[PDB]
Amino acid sequence: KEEHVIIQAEFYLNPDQSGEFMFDFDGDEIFHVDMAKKETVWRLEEFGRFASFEAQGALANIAVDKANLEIMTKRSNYTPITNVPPEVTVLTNSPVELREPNVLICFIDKFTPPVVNVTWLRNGKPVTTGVSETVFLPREDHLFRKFHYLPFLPSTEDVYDCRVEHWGLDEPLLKHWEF
Amino acid sequence: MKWRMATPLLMQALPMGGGDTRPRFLWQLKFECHFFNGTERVRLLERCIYNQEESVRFDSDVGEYRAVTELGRPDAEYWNSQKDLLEQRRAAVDTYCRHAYGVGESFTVQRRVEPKVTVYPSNLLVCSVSGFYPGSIEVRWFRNGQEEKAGVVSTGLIQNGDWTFQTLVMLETVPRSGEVYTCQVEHPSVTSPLTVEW
Repeated sequence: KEEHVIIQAEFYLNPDQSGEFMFDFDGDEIFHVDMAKKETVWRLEEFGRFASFEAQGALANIAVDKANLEIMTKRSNYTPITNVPPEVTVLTNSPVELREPNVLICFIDKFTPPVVNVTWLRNGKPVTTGVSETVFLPREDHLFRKFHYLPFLPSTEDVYDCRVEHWGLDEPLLKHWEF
Repeated sequence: MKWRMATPLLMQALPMGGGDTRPRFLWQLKFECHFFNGTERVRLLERCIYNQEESVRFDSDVGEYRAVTELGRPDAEYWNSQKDLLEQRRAAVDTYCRHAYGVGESFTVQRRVEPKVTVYPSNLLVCSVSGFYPGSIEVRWFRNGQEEKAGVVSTGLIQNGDWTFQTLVMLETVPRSGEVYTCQVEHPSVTSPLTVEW
């Protein structure tokens, strides 16, 4: 009987020249490597007390990944990836109660390639305050997952929108949430 | 302390010896460490994926590279010929998977966070179970020691992405005075079932 699965997931994408490196434990991100600053970023900072990782190793791996991608691209006679549009769900971390701090979750699922532009709107207004996001999480069907977060103060007057853009989408997806 | 990383293999740059709507080309690489009954049996899968479609894989059960699609033929044959990088991957179940388990086990396998339970009316009675880990959980409704398997609807398990889970289980009933409702939750993070009554 299987109990746990640890997955090291890397990828490279042309012509975007984007790539990531992360470890997955039962669907949760353990950590990822910040390629630009070359530092290990643990999902929970508490994780860094118990373990360490040489961030440099990720960059070398990704370089081997690009190398093999160039060969695979030419071998496949430049066959491009088939776009798969994302499934979008908006949820809260906890049940919403008035004037008590909560967090909006924008869940992006079942999509490829791993490129998405996500914007948070409140009452028509673009917001950047306190926003955060995970890396592109792996799936067994080799599609991708991604989480977007927006801390917020529950109100009867305010209305929110999560807008997601993807090449696999006919038109951008706006998902609604209200009290 | 140091967490260990597996390194992918370079494809042959010489197949025959010496001699924005733009299309996207994607290459994915996965080292999957599957653990059965703790660390008794450990399986390693190296998966090579081009445009969401796996082309070649190494299975510790197989002990060598196997092509998954026609695109994967050259990689399997080339890598299998290197008969001491194949030896290196066979013992990766120990050097990589099992190693990462021992390091990881403290804050992953043994990670336990007690669920927060709240019960409130909405014609409906909602039992909210949030902030718990791991995901395996069972939530049941009690009507003063009697339970109904009718009119019960659950959202199922929701992964918040921050190593916490939540779920909502609602009971269809218009709460009259006098009756007593009880939501009971069982989870590995607790040593005795959580009760919240209404």
